[PDB]
Amino acid sequence: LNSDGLTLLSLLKHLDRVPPQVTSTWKINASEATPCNWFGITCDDSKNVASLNFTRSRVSGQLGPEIGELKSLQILDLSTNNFSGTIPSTLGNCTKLATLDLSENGFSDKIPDTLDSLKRLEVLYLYINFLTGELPESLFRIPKLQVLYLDYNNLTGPIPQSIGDAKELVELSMYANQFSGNIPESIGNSSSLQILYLHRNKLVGSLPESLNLLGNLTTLFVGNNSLQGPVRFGSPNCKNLLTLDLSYNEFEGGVPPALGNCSSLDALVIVSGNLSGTIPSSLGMLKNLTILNLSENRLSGSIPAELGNCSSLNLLKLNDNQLVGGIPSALGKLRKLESLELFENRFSGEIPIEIWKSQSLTQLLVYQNNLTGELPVEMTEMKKLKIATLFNNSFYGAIPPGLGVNSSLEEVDFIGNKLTGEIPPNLCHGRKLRILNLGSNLLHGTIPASIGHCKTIRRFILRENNLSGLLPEFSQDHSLSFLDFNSNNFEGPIPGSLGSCKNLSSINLSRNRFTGQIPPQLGNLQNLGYMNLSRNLLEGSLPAQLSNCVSLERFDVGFNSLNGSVPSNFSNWKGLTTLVLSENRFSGGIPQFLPELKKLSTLQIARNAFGGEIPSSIGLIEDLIYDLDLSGNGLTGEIPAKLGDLIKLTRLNISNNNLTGSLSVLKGLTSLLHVDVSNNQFTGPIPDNLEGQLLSEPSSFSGNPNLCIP
Amino acid sequence: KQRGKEKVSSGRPGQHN
Ligand SMILES: *[C@@H]1O[C@H](CO)[C@@H](O[C@@H]2O[C@H](CO)[C@@H](O)[C@H](O)[C@H]2NC(C)=O)[C@H](O)[C@H]1NC(C)=O
Ligand SMILES: *[C@@H]1O[C@H](CO)[C@@H](O)[C@H](O)[C@H]1NC(C)=O
Ligand SMILES: *[C@@H]1O[C@H](CO)[C@@H](O)[C@H](O)[C@H]1NC(C)=O
Ligand SMILES: *[C@@H]1O[C@H](CO)[C@@H](O)[C@H](O)[C@H]1NC(C)=O
Ligand SMILES: *[C@@H]1O[C@H](CO)[C@@H](O)[C@H](O)[C@H]1NC(C)=O
Repeated sequence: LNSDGLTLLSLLKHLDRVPPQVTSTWKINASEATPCNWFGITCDDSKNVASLNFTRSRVSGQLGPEIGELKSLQILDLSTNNFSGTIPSTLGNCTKLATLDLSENGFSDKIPDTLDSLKRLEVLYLYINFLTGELPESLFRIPKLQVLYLDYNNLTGPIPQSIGDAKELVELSMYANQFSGNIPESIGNSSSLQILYLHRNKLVGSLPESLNLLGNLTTLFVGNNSLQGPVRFGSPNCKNLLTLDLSYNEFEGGVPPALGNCSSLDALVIVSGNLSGTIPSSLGMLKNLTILNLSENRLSGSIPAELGNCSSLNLLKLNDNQLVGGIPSALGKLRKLESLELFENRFSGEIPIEIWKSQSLTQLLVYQNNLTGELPVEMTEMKKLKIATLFNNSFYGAIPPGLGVNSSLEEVDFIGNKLTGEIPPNLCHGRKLRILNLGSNLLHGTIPASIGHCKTIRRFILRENNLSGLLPEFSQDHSLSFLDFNSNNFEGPIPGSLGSCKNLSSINLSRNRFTGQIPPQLGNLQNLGYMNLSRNLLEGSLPAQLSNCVSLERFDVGFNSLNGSVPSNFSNWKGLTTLVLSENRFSGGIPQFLPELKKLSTLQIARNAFGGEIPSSIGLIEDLIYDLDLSGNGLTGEIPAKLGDLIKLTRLNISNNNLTGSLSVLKGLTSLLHVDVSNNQFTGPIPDNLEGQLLSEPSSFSGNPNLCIP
Repeated sequence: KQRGKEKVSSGRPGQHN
């Protein structure tokens, strides 16, 4: 009667920490014969320890081997604690154990091979521990075993062939382990299996055909393994199957057409299974299928119209395949269809008007296809439309002017089509637009003032159209992050309100007609990493305020009329990789502060009025690699000696100056691939190391009479 | 038996420019 209680005390000696109640109620009192009122304990009719339940206490220690002394133990619940150490093989001695839950601990080493002795054991939870080693075959010989959860351990080796011995096993979870080898054919003999989680392991070989012997199967996950061979699955069994996920394996063959047999299937997911061949017609037999994801395979052929018979279809993900043909009009028929993801395929023809008429579709992701046709006015009638990415297709015609009225557009990316006409004023009517991508079309006209109103726009890409006119003013509390307008006809001054968008990261205004001065307000943009104003009619000077943009990687103002001296305050853009001033009126001599930017790998200041000489400071620039272009500055002097320090410099254009000097210093550029010295007054011979390119590009030395030969 | 159902693979979300 005291025996179990004494057993509990030895076990207690193995514990690092216990709740205060354990400290206070577990102890020998000459007036107490039994542990039955002790904190974690529940006793028998006969007053022996029936249950020991420590769950979700903070208990640290080991489970001592004395646990085997409790021959009346029914429930042992240690779940969710700090336990560590090995699981004792003497547990195989608790002859009455029904439930054994060791989950969510730090248990380590091997799973005991003695659990076989437990004739009454129903549920076994080992999940979320540090367990390791092989799985004992005896583990599937536990006679009454119903549920077994091994997930999240370091377990390794094969799924034991004895798995076929477990005729009571209902739910078996092995995921997130090191299990390797072939799935044993004997798995089909485990006849009760409902839920089978084999995913996230190291398994190889084929899905065994005997998986078709399990007629009580609901849930099968074999994904994230290394499996090959055909997927031989589907049969008159699998009428109970709700969920199938085979994703991330390398199969040889296609989607098995036999899946037509599994009438209850809710979700069919094989993403990246190296599947080739055709999408089977038989998939149209599935009335309950809410998810079909075949994406990232080698799938060919057309989409069967029969899929328009999957009445419950919610997600159809076909993306990243070789699929061809027209999108079946039958799909518009599905009134539960939320997301149609066709992108990155070979689809052609128009999107059938049925699909454009869907009041269920939120997301139409068709980009990177050969699709074409005109955008119908019906599109403006899809009330649930949120994301539409039609980019990289043959779509033509105007964008319907009402797009955005029956509101709630979030993302419009139409880039890279043949679209003509103006930009619709209503795209932001619902005040949800994050992404307006119209770039690379035939569009024209100005930017509607209403679009300027949309503060939710994060990414605005109009680049490469026939757009023209002035820019909108932008607001404080505008979300603009990425702006690219390059290659248009935009004119007028750069709006100063652009500096108010605190989250602005990237600005490309290049190849436009912008005039006037660069607004000093742009000094407010401290998240700006990239700025391209190049190729405009910009004039005046660079505001020193731009020194406040501390995040700048890339700054290109080239090809404008800018003048003045380069502000020395710019010594603080400590992230600058790229500086391009070429083709302007800049003066005040070549900037000295350049070495302060340790990150500068590209310096092209060509064709300005800088004057003076090449500074010796130019010689300590740590990272100069891609180009150094000083050409066309009326630079006078000789090549300063420090310049020979640039041993990472790949290209040098010094040409078209008044430099009168040796050319000797160039022996020191050890990485130089290309050089251009022309129309200079350099006296004396050519250095040795410029030969190979001197052989191929002799032109680069012209305008220097006094250059000699070796 | 005990816990919540394991979720099926999402695949890759659609991108934009
Ligand atoms: C295989 O592993 C990948 C990568 O971890 C899993 O991808 C995720 O699945 C969840 C739930 O479906 C998605 O919400 C996540 O976005 C994905 N996570 C990552 C990191 O990509 C995939 O589910 C796994 N498949 C199986 C069956 O294990
Ligand atoms: C252990 O105790 C907790 C809390 O009372 C309970 O919910 C849990 O079901 C118990 N474990 C077992 C296996 O009975
Ligand atoms: C069902 O499975 C059988 C045997 O595997 C297969 O031959 C048959 O084509 C399947 N039927 C359907 C409609 O999927
Ligand atoms: C997609 O469209 C853009 C813009 O026209 C184009 O520049 C890009 O090269 C295209 N990509 C592919 C894969 O065709
Ligand atoms: C600025 O724009 C032009 C094209 O418009 C491009 O060639 C150049 O690379 C851009 N500058 C930088 C530094 O990215």
